[PDB]
Amino acid sequence: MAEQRFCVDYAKRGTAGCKKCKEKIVKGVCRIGKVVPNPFSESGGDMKEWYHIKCMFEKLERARATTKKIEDLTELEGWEELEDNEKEQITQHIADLSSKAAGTPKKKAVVQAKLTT
Ligand SMILES: [Zn+2]
Repeated sequence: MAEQRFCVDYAKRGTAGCKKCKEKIVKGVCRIGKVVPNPFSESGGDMKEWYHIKCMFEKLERARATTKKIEDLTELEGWEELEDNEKEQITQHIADLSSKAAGTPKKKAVVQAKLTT
């Protein structure tokens, strides 16, 4: 019994504490909604939560490899509403989280840049 539903939506109004981090989702942040059935209450059948772009993608890097979630940039209900510019930012996360395509094997890479305008 493995049923998992994921959706893509953008923040519209109000702030919500994202899961897996000490932050909140405010207008201007894109979040994915995961609808899973919880075997505990009868009224609360399936619940959905919003995540950040690094929190949801960071969980995949730590989650087990045998199971994969969210493949490519066209396997979720919501990316169509997003815009081409915003879609490019989401594709970069999967390319950095997956990497290794032809000749670029890299592991554990972090950079700290500070620019002011
Ligand atoms: Zn977060």
